[PDB]
Amino acid sequence: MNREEMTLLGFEIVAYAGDARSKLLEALKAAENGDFAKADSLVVEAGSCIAEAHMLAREASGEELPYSVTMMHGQLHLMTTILLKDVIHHLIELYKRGA
Amino acid sequence: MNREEMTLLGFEIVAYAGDARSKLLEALKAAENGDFAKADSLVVEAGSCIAEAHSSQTGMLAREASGEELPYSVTMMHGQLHLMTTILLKDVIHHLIELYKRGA
Amino acid sequence: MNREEMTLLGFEIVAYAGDARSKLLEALKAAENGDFAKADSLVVEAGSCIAEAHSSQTGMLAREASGEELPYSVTMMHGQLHLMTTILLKDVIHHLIELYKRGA
Repeated sequence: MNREEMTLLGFEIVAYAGDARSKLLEALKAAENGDFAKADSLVVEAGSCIAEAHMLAREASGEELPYSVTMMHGQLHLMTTILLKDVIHHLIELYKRGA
Repeated sequence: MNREEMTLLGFEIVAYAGDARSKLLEALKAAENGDFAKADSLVVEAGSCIAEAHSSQTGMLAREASGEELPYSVTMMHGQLHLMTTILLKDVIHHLIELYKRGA
Repeated sequence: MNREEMTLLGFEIVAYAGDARSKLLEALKAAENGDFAKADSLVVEAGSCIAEAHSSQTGMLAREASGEELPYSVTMMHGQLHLMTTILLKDVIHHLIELYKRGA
């Protein structure tokens, strides 16, 4: 690829990751307010955005790939958002048990 | 910008993000110990360090979006990582603190 | 440092971080179920995997700071990415387990 493609790739990822993040934070908000159904529904929607966001093999299939800060920003956003998706069950569960 | 420049900037982001990260973790320790006022105060402080680093990151990304080619730097990558993971922690820290509050 | 050595080290960090990550999430599942001894044991194991990958990262980063131009490595960025986010998970896991323990 060239930088533009890596960059546009970054943006599309930032796009999905940004949506998923919003729903996850909104889910936490819902769980905080006791609306657990909304939280679960918001989490599933976040899961959907993440599903579509989804290099190493490409780099290994030679070398290549141009450095793009936007592309790493997109990956980083996606990964930190997935980390949130991976622990949100517990945050919500702790809210339920607390209530 | 040359690699050295990105590297220096990377250190600057690490300085602010590391500081904010320490404050957020200290706020969790505070909340864990029942000092909710200290916890909230520390988050407000972390937020100020994050805003500084975040606006710089935003500026740098827009430079690339606008066409400028930014050189690769592991230090910059490290700064971005420190900042973004720290931002995530901040985005959810209210919930970890509230949870400690309800049980305490 | 060689480009080969960068990709290699990159993969090692991804492996260690991936290994630590799995244990941390398994640790969360254990705590949620009240298996605290198991949850704590997994976090200790995960911390040991993180330490090895983290010290590699510290050396790699110090090389750039000293003026060394590390070959551009996408594999290494991903190494850094997984490692740093897994460390964030470890910082958060402590509190999630403690909240579960108090709830227990």
